[PDB]
Amino acid sequence: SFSGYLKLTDNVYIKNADIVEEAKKVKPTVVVNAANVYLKHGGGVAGALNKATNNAMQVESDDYIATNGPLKVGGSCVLSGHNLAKHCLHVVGPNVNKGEDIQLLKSAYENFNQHEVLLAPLLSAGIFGADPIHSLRVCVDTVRTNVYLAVFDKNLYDKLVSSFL
Repeated sequence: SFSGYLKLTDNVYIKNADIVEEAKKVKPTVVVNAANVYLKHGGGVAGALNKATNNAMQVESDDYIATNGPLKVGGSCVLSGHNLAKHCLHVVGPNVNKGEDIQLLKSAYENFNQHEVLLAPLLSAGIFGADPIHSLRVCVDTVRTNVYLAVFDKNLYDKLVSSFL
């Protein structure tokens, strides 16, 4: 199972780790992708997860978009986890670098409640522009299922743990 995580609450755990390396190691039931509405996995966590699947995630995602259309900001879809997990829960957090409503971050985290256990990044953090400290607070106040957060940056991981209320 998940190893080396710091317990933040009854159900939220955190580790300084590369979510791709974490997914290949654990092969969890669910890995969360920091997706955009178009499922265009170009950069950040999405680009890294997609590159690990040798682009199979993008091929599957384009077929999903052709059939269903784009996701909503705050929404999600369950697709294959490929070589990383059983499933990938593609969750769209608001991208503040596109003027998207930061209040949608709670709706985005509510998608995690449909899965008993997940390996996940902090939603809307990184290239999505939101404050990662705010994202972690929304995560612990919204997610009731068991969430194992992988934070790539060591310096951000330390700031998140040392400032956690």
